[PDB]
Amino acid sequence: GRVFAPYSVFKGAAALSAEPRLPTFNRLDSGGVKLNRRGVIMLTFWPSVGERKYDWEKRQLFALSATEVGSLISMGTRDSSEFFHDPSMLSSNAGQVRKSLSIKPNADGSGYFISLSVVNNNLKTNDRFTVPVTTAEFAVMRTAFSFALPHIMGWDRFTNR
Amino acid sequence: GRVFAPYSVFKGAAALSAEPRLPTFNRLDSGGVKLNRRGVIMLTFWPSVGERKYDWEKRQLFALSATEVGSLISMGTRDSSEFFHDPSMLSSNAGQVRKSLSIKPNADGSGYFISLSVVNNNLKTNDRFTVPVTTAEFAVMRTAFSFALPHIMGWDRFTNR
Amino acid sequence: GRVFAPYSVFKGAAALSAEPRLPTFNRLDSGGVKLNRRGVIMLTFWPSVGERKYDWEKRQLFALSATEVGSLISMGTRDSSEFFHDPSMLSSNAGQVRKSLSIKPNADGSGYFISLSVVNNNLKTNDRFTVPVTTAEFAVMRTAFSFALPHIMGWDRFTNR
Amino acid sequence: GRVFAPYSVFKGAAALSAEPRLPTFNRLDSGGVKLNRRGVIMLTFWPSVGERKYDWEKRQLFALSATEVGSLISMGTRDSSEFFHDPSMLSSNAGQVRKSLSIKPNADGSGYFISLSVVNNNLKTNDRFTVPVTTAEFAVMRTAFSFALPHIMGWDRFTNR
Repeated sequence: GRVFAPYSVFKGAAALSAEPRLPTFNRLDSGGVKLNRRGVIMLTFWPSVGERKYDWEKRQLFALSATEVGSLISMGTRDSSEFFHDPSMLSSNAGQVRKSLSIKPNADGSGYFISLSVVNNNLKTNDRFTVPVTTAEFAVMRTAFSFALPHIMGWDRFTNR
Repeated sequence: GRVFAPYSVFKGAAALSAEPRLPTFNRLDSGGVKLNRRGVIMLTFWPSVGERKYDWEKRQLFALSATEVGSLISMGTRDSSEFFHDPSMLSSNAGQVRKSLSIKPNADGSGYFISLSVVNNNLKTNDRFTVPVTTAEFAVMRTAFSFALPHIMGWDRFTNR
Repeated sequence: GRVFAPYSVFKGAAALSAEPRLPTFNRLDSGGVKLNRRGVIMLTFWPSVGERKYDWEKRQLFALSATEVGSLISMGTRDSSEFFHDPSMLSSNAGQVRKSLSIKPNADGSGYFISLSVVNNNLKTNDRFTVPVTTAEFAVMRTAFSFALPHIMGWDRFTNR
Repeated sequence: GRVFAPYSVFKGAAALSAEPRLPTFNRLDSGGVKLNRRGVIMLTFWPSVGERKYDWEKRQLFALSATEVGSLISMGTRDSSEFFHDPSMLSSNAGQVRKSLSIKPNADGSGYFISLSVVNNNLKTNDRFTVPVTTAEFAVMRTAFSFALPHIMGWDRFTNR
């Protein structure tokens, strides 16, 4: 069933990985199949301990929706994006936990910094994992994300077979 | 058999969705299969009643042909398109019903307005559903539509398997 | 076995269609499969007789190789290409028959003219089928051809399945 | 099992070919499958002996990683790349053998030169295979490599099926 093949970037302070998560479908009794739980592109950040040694137990995740992916793949050399996620957004527990993912270009255009910030007011913690990403590394993402977008949207269920 | 996974945009005045409809094939007796009923990318518009509440019963559709899709995916930030459809085009009942879909950019380049106008002289009605679409949302469409184009054209039947 | 789903453009003087032809493989005894007869993108031109009536019996073909496809999909608004094919190229019967396909832009950038010229010195004939192609129509080709390129190259045989 | 369909360029001094090599997976007992041995795009160079006659026995290989592919597909007309590979990189036998692949544009922008240099201090040899590649030929590579990137990354294992 399960499948694992993330694209990973391992840098000085932290490690970064990315993988699609396909949407789930509830087969209706009326016939065929219907899309249920949304697909995303999952990003995982985690800290470096030893030199090129990382603590997988301190990992934090950030799910990119289809639209956030569209925003990413349409970034030029000089562009930035910032996405803001509250796992408990739109309720009383909103504000307790805030995740913000930012993607900023270097002044020289030699790549980007992809940073995940996690503020937890419940646990009283404040984490920031930053991973530099080269122009070529980021090209791999745009291309792979672009490939995966239709799949996470469930559009690959439309083939003439 | 059937498959449902539209990409949807829900805004103030109306909701917008899009999904490929694959072409149909009549298997000839001579052998193989032949393309019959054309594929399109189907757009569905429908009105907002309550706040983020929409009336699916007042929905109107607009089928984009392969060529109209090509026109869409090749739109720059500052481009516009207008497509004109008469469900009874090229007969006496032509003019009775007119659908026009327009896609116009915002002055600031923060996205587009995608509007469906429906004029029915038979029922004496005049409807206009407008849905704003962000740069990123529109990027999702171009990419998904681009992915689907070969499939709606029936070209995916050409794989080495 | 066979599969038919060309993309077609029907204009004043002639009709134009395009479809991939997949490569053939000779399964070696040593194991697996090996690519044999090359894939191409086949273009078919044929004359208009009545208004929107065409003579399929007077059709002429032009096979685009992978590299010619690469040349096509990488054409800008103002670009041209000309391809020259001798069905009996590189022998004594070379020169007997010459096919040249040209793709030229309109001055206004509203599209292209795609023209097939066929000179037969054996039969003493000289044919020229010209078909105007809009910006959007040509966008459909670039996208569909681009999709098909890996398939006609046989690269789709490399999937993780 | 095996599959062969390289894209090949045959020129004056040497021949060049390219083909994806898919990644390998070790099916875990816990369930599903996990990516193991990395995918690459394999380049093979080999010398010309007679006119359009080549010595396959003197071939040298250069494996492009996913990231090197990303660097390639994101090359403009005026760009260059150089990749440096030591088959025994990061050990005592490092430096014994060095492979460098370069891709340089022509002054006129009529294409590129793709050159593999192999220095072997063990055997005391110094080889350089150079193959000119046209704009259109290089367009075929970018497109085919781009198609294959997700497959060599193992992302095609994520389809809704």
